[PDB]
Amino acid sequence: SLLNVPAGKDLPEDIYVVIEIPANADPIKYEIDKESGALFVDRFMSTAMFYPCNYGYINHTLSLDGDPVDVLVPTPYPLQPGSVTRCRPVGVLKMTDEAGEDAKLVAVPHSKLSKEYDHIKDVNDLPELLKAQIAHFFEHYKDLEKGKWVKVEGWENAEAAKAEIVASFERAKNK
Amino acid sequence: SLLNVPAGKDLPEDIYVVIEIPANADPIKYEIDKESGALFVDRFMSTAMFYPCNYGYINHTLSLDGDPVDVLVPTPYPLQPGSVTRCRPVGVLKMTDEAGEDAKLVAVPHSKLSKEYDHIKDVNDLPELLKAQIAHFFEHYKDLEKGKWVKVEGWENAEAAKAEIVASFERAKNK
Amino acid sequence: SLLNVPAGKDLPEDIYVVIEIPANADPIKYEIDKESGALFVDRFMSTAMFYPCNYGYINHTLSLDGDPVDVLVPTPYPLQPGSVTRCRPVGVLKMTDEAGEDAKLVAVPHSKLSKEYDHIKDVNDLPELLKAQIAHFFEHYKDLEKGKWVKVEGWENAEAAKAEIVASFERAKNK
Amino acid sequence: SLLNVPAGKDLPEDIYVVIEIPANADPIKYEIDKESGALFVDRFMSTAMFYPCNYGYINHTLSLDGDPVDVLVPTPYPLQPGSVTRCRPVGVLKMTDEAGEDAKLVAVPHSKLSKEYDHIKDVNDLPELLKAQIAHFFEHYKDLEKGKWVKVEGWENAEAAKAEIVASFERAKNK
Amino acid sequence: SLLNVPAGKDLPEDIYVVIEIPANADPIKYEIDKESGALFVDRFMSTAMFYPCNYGYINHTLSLDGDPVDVLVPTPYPLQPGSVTRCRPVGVLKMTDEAGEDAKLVAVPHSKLSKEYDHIKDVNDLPELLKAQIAHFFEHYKDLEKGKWVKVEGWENAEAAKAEIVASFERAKNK
Amino acid sequence: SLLNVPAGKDLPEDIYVVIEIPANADPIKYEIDKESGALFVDRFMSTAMFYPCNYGYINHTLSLDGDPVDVLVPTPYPLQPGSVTRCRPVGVLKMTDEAGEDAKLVAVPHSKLSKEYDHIKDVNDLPELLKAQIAHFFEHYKDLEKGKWVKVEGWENAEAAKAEIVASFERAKNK
Ligand SMILES: [Cl-]
Ligand SMILES: [Cl-]
Ligand SMILES: [Cl-]
Ligand SMILES: [Cl-]
Ligand SMILES: [Cl-]
Ligand SMILES: [Cl-]
Ligand SMILES: [Cl-]
Ligand SMILES: [Cl-]
Ligand SMILES: [Cl-]
Ligand SMILES: [Cl-]
Ligand SMILES: [Cl-]
Ligand SMILES: [Cl-]
Ligand SMILES: [F-]
Ligand SMILES: [F-]
Ligand SMILES: [F-]
Ligand SMILES: [F-]
Ligand SMILES: [F-]
Ligand SMILES: [F-]
Ligand SMILES: [Mg+2]
Ligand SMILES: [Mg+2]
Ligand SMILES: [Mg+2]
Ligand SMILES: [Mg+2]
Ligand SMILES: [Mg+2]
Ligand SMILES: [Mg+2]
Ligand SMILES: [Mg+2]
Ligand SMILES: [Mg+2]
Ligand SMILES: [Mg+2]
Ligand SMILES: [Mg+2]
Ligand SMILES: [Mg+2]
Ligand SMILES: [Mg+2]
Ligand SMILES: [Mg+2]
Ligand SMILES: [Mg+2]
Ligand SMILES: [Mg+2]
Ligand SMILES: [Mg+2]
Ligand SMILES: [Mg+2]
Ligand SMILES: [Mg+2]
Ligand SMILES: [Mg+2]
Ligand SMILES: [Mg+2]
Ligand SMILES: [Mg+2]
Ligand SMILES: [Mg+2]
Ligand SMILES: [Mg+2]
Ligand SMILES: [Mg+2]
Ligand code: NA
Ligand code: NA
Ligand code: NA
Ligand code: NA
Ligand code: NA
Ligand code: NA
Ligand code: NA
Ligand code: NA
Ligand code: NA
Ligand code: NA
Ligand code: NA
Ligand code: NA
Repeated sequence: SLLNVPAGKDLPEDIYVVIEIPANADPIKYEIDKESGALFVDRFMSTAMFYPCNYGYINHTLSLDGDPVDVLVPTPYPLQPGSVTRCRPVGVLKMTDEAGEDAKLVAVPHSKLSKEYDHIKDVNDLPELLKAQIAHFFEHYKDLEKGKWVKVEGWENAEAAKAEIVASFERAKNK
Repeated sequence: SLLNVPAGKDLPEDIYVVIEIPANADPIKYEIDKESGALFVDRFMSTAMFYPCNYGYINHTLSLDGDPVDVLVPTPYPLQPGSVTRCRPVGVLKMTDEAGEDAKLVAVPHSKLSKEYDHIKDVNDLPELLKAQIAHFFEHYKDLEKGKWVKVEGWENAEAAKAEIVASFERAKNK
Repeated sequence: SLLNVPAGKDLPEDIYVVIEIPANADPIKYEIDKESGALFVDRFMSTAMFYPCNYGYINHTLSLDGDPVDVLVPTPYPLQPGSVTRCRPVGVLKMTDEAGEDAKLVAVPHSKLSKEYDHIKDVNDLPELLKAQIAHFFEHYKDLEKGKWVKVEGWENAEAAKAEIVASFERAKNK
Repeated sequence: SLLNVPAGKDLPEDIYVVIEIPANADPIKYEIDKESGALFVDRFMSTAMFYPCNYGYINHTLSLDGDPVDVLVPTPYPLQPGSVTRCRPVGVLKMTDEAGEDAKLVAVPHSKLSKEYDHIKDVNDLPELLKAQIAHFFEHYKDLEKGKWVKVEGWENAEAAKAEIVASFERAKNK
Repeated sequence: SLLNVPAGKDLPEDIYVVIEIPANADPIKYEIDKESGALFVDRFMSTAMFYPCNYGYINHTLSLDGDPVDVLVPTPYPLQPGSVTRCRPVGVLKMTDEAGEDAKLVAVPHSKLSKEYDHIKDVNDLPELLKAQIAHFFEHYKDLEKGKWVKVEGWENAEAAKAEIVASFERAKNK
Repeated sequence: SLLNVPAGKDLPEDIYVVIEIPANADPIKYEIDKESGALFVDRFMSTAMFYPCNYGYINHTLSLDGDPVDVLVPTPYPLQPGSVTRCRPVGVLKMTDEAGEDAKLVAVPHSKLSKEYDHIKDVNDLPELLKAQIAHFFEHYKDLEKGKWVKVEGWENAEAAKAEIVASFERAKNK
């Protein structure tokens, strides 16, 4: 099952991300169901927005929104929902939503998958346009869903991302 | 596994549908294999037709064609094969095929996924064009497959759909 | 050429819309060039948004942004850029942008193309979700493009849409 | 303009086909407008069917339905609406519809474009499945459009196709 | 799980192939992970090439590259990654790569799925273009990945393919 | 017509490129016909390769292969065949093919369309992977077409690209 995938080969620098939503896809918000491992439709998004990157989570982690910690993974081509990608964290967008605090990690494909992202070492190496698109997306994607809301609080660096990974891996572990 | 998804949160009004074939897709007829939970290609359809809605089944049900009961789910965008959608039954197309009687339920995305279909309470609220397309599809999609055939017998309302769900949930339960 | 297509068979109730951008497409903002009739890339949109409907213009009209008046056309399936669709106006989103006032008409496929939209007679017959998505789109799609901006000013009815069509058809005519 | 493309390099064996509808596409029935050369939406098809091959016409020809003669062109990948393909006729499906008699030619990509279809010399060399799909399509695609109808009358060989081409090229020529 | 799918209904003539990569897809090289059954991104291919056919493996087999034996499956439409197709072997491209010897079987959809490939009995019945495309693909797809390499050694017939299947099914069985 | 588009707003630094083939598309080699302006299928490519970037030409130029000079344009999303993009030359891949010498320019979207490529000033600023993919593509895409061949001769800088543009604009001008 997708429930039995590790958090990573060597957390926090070498992680696996389970993809739920491909980059640039139709506005279907899929989420993996914890007990079955199946991809469920969480909702049909109301705004005419798309995720700027592939979107998923790190297995065996727990955030403060009651879900595994969330990751954006830029790739040259969109990934399949339910697939798993080896990546390296490079930054994090801090934010809270209606279900609790809910950081959005950015992790790039691992060097072994591709050399394309090897030059992205830290958050300042991400394209400004991409970071700005990601922030705008999270600021606005819930604008038409009553009872769903966001506070975006800014970008933090790879060490912050890594600290989040470690802390979420510790959370699910005695939870 | 997709074999461990419930029939629904509160059958028959609140169901889960496992999707096998997206709306408006290529003519590959996928079916979930009961023992592995995998998506198998059942066949390459011979007619140049597509399913008017996403197509799948309710887990832990049994129809008279030896398969779980079949459901059509209209959505704004096609769903992924193998994904699961929470829905609400609104009508049923009665029909029989070569493998035995084989009703085609229509269920719309649950209000929690989207408000888009909340106005569809019963079968008369479905668009006439959509119902007519669905009936035509089932009347003709097997026209070029020898030994596969259909008798479409007309549309019935949400209570009939719900009765079918309950009865199929009872069938698999002592089968 | 696409420059020689009429404004419509019987303006303002029966119009032709030249499509520039399909619904639910990649964020490439195409515009027809007036002198060549070719589809040019105006820009690569910076926000992660898509047009909720097909988007184009009525030929031989002139708005206050120096362009033909702009139209959104809902369809069951996205249209090809450069194609032309016969439609019927049903409402208008009033708004201004950096290039001047710039109304966004909504027109549905003509009955002769499809009966699907015949029940949409006026702006109140459009789905609330669709109208809300359209307004949100225009409110936010320029949020990351410096020097591009929007003031959305609300929805008006089919007669207002029709008055706009007539007035823009008169503008280009002694311009 | 697409109005100025020849009927072919050497009719009837070497023709050009202007494509209006790609194979396996969404059910949007495009038609080139004779006076503008633009692709217009003729209608949104009501049945859940797709064209088994790319579909278009031979320029500077005239059929008995008031339109240029119609051609199906099988290709390995769907063609773009408005593109032009060099082909070789191999057979014809005879049929009439509401607008008058309306043969459906089949022509394969010319050897110069690809060697893939060089083995298809005549109608008996077309796959049986493809011919059967084409006939079924034309038998049924108008089943839900009132006032549109078809009589399919069977397959004829490459010489018959070629005779049709010549005769339609003569028709438009003193018409 | 995809790990519990059989090698086939009646090996070697009747096999199941688990698909990892669809025909004509984006250059994402997916591989099923043996212990989780999940689809992992193995790498982002560096060359601008696509697989000429759907690509996957026979479960419960073991090749000399440490992986299940690899199969190409031509279909009329691309298959979903993670789906399973019943097929019949018709030939094999012999080759070695950096991970060891690594034959590429070709197997066509079983007659029960479609009659389309029933005329392909042996390797000489495959289109020359398709075989040539497959060989060229394997000759060149690793050209830009350092440390990945190929020696293509030519085509062999259905009996050779079948012998490979049997031998790989025996290998994993006491391994 | 696409024949009446300028070479550029201010050649050679500010050019327009007419797109014939989108990036990452199916292997249909379209070419604009000079006398009609229509997109014709030149051929169905035999290798399983795709263009790494959008591909087209500069109007009103003439190369030594008897065609307008050829340009690759990287974009975030593939462009429509027949569309026109404003760009800035940054480098050139020198090469000859069977029809004569045939340089492949690389030009990035103009700053006015997007700021994404503003950091690419010269050929050394292009990603190494992209340049390597482009060279490999041209080295191999004709490998299965008899009588079509290539000699790739290496990368040259933006000034070389610009000199090519100027010289081709002069060639068509007294030709
Ligand atoms: Cl773990
Ligand atoms: Cl930002
Ligand atoms: Cl249950
Ligand atoms: Cl009906
Ligand atoms: Cl007019
Ligand atoms: Cl609104
Ligand atoms: Cl002619
Ligand atoms: Cl037939
Ligand atoms: Cl087995
Ligand atoms: Cl070969
Ligand atoms: Cl010029
Ligand atoms: Cl290079
Ligand atoms: F989450
Ligand atoms: F079933
Ligand atoms: F405009
Ligand atoms: F016609
Ligand atoms: F392998
Ligand atoms: F060229
Ligand atoms: Mg959630
Ligand atoms: Mg999450
Ligand atoms: Mg959240
Ligand atoms: Mg979350
Ligand atoms: Mg079945
Ligand atoms: Mg079923
Ligand atoms: Mg059935
Ligand atoms: Mg059934
Ligand atoms: Mg503009
Ligand atoms: Mg406009
Ligand atoms: Mg504007
Ligand atoms: Mg405007
Ligand atoms: Mg017609
Ligand atoms: Mg016609
Ligand atoms: Mg007709
Ligand atoms: Mg006709
Ligand atoms: Mg491998
Ligand atoms: Mg393998
Ligand atoms: Mg290998
Ligand atoms: Mg292998
Ligand atoms: Mg050429
Ligand atoms: Mg060229
Ligand atoms: Mg060339
Ligand atoms: Mg050239
Ligand atoms: Na998309
Ligand atoms: Na909200
Ligand atoms: Na489709
Ligand atoms: Na049948
Ligand atoms: Na899209
Ligand atoms: Na702005
Ligand atoms: Na399609
Ligand atoms: Na009819
Ligand atoms: Na593809
Ligand atoms: Na290599
Ligand atoms: Na593609
Ligand atoms: Na060659």
